[PDB]
Amino acid sequence: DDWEIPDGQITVGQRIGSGSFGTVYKGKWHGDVAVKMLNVTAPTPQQLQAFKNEVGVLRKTRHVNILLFMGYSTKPQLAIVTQWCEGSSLYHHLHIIETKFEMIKLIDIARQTAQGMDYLHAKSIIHRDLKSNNIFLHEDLTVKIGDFGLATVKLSGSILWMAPEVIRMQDKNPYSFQSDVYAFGIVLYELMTGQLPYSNINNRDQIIFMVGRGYLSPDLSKVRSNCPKAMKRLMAECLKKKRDERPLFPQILASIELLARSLPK
Ligand SMILES: COc1[nH]nc2ncc(NC(=O)c3c(F)ccc(NC(=O)c4cccc(C(C)(C)C#N)c4)c3F)cc12
Repeated sequence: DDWEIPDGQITVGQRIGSGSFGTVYKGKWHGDVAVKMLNVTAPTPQQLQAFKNEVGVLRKTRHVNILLFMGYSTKPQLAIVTQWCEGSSLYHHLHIIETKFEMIKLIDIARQTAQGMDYLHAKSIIHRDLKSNNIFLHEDLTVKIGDFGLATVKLSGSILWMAPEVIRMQDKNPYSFQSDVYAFGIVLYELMTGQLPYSNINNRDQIIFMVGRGYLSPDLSKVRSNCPKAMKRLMAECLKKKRDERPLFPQILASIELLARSLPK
């Protein structure tokens, strides 16, 4: 098939924020959309390989909890268009406006997110950057996973969600399904404590270092009083410092659809 969206069809609008490659604008193309572009006119053959990669990946995804890729554009500048999500990122809800979710909606946001990663994984896609910033609550329900980049709030990197092996840079390709599972674990941790990990440490390098040596890990004793003992039990199985001791998502997903089935009281 062809998803090439011809020249002049897209109508760029308000500037939303900086995207992986160029900048993300909220535009129009048969309804509101997001357009991520390249600001410079020069296609670095090392950048185009990336655009031609991102488009290559979104194209494989088609599911309620992954952001909807709707089409790409090569004509002036290179762009990738996704549906426009009305709402905020989970990171925004949790840590900025400090929204207070009830345990049910929480478990659910958790369950959708898991539901989502599962799909990406079944399609043999590693996300490599799952985190509350990249989890979008479209219309306040319906988790939408994507890699929004620097659009959405807040050489560097996002340290908190990296599993140790990653934070080390062991064998040049540290990333795995279990990589994601950890990132998911920290997300669980966020949902269950409304906080980010290691808030009492104000030194990035030390966080990187210790989380790497396995001297530091999330303080699980901060889980909200009413959290189900199985959510907490799962949280840890996901944040295991040993790559191979972590659960993959088909199990994670089920462990959730189980604990979510028994707690309306
Ligand atoms: C403030 O920013 C915003 N508010 N509302 C918005 N609505 C949409 C957008 N939209 C985006 O930020 C956006 C966009 F406009 C175009 C492409 C991608 N790319 C991806 O989502 C992506 C890239 C690589 C891999 C993957 C996944 C994880 C699926 C894989 N594999 C996804 C985007 F995230 C921004 C918005």
